[PDB]
Amino acid sequence: VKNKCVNFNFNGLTGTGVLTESNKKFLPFQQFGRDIADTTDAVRDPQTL
Amino acid sequence: LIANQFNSAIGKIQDSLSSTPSALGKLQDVVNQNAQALNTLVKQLSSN
Repeated sequence: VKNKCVNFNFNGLTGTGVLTESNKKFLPFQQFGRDIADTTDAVRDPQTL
Repeated sequence: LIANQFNSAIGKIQDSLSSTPSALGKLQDVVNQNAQALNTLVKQLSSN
């Protein structure tokens, strides 16, 4: 479920927010994405890449 | 004579500010300092 204020649990990553279709060009060997404050901001769905 | 000197002086202020880039540093640094300090605060979230 996307574009809704939800709780997500991605492989033990717990957090709260909206999930959105990205334009991030992840190279395939990468999984996660951190910010300046080291908060997760971009994540790869483990079922659909 | 005084009118001509005044007008020439005003024009020299105009192009002197327009040519020199480093005039307004007394303002700019203030913003920079606050910006720098605030930026430091954000990266204090990343230390354990």
